Amino acid sequence: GSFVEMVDNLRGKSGQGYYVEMTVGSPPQTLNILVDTGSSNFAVGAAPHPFLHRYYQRQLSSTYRDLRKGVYVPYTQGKWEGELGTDLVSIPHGPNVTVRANIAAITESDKFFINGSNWEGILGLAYAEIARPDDSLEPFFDSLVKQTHVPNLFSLQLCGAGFPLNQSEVLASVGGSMIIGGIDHSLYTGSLWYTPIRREWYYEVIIVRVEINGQDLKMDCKEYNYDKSIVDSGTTNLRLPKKVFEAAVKSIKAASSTEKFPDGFWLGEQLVCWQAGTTPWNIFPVISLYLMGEVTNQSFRITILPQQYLRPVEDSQDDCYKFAISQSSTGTVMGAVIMEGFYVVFDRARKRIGFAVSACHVHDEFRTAAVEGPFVTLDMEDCGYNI
Ligand SMILES: CN1C(=N)N[C@](CCC2CCCCC2)(C[C@H]2CCC[C@@H](Nc3ccc4ccccc4n3)C2)C1=O
Repeated sequence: GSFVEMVDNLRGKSGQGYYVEMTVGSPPQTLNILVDTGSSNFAVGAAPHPFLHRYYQRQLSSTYRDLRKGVYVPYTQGKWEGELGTDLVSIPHGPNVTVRANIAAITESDKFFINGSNWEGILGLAYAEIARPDDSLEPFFDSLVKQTHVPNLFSLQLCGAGFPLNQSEVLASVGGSMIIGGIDHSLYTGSLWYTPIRREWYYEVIIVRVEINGQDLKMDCKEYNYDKSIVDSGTTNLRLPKKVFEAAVKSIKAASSTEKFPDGFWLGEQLVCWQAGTTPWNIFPVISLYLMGEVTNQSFRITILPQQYLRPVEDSQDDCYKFAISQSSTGTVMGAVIMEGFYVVFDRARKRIGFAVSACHVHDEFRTAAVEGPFVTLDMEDCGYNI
């Protein structure tokens, strides 16, 4: 129902990440931790780094336990390396519990920390199957559920401001909510619609249809989930498989063809600027992603606006944006810019993910983001990719 203690416990933005305050060790060491549904390790800065003004100091914690095991985590953009151990962990604006959890003390990294992000570690909220070095390293959420009476569910409301936030504003602003163990009804409007979690590794889902202003992209639905489709708060953009990206960008260009944008804009590399307040939202299409429903042959859709997929960036008094839709070779990624339109319920207990219109989504007087259903959709299991 209502979880006032956890409402408004996030800060940050799509491009630098959304983080929650946590404490580690005895006496407690306060750290800001990025909320990542696209990984499964609780990994924190444990050595000086130019982008960190604080880090976890294992030698100062009386409850620290050394697992005498290293961990090496390469990813696309970079890597993080560290030392495994356990310690007592709490979330000050969370449930009133303290858990004994695994912690990867980061001793080396490349393109991991973000300059000016105000976070010092990440909270891998996905399943043990993708935890590093392997699935025996119990993720934080699994420890939390196992050691307390917290229900096996969390929900995220990521609030994009709709305009740039400077260094001081982003520190003073409310970035959203992470509700641990429940659903807070003040964070959304309309109904919650649930899609099944296909498999418990990433929060994997199945997209069954895509529309650009009601026009069906008309691709074989397997293409939408090649090689997977995931909900990931640790990725900025809506990332699409190569072929889907090329078809979607062609359709988005055609719908907005009253204005021509350079190639670098469509490549998500270059900003586009309009005189203050004149952004022509109306020329850009809405994008609808239909997701497999909980009922056989039934789907629902989530609709996003250009206010979600045009990411506000400071240039001048102009209103500037980056195109926050990009190509992927590792399947669809519903990143923070998509999550900003919705209140997202990671219902681990019922192996499903819920979507509802966010009470904090950015819109205009003419259009709103939407979560609607049901729609008759056949052979949805065929939309899932295999091998
Ligand atoms: C997609 N994504 C994600 N959701 N989590 C990770 C790890 C994925 C797991 C998946 C299971 C297997 C192991 C790896 C880590 C990022 C967390 C968010 C901050 C980002 N930091 C970055 C990213 C890019 C950067 C580029 C330039 C400079 C800094 C940067 N900092 C790094 C990732 O790559």
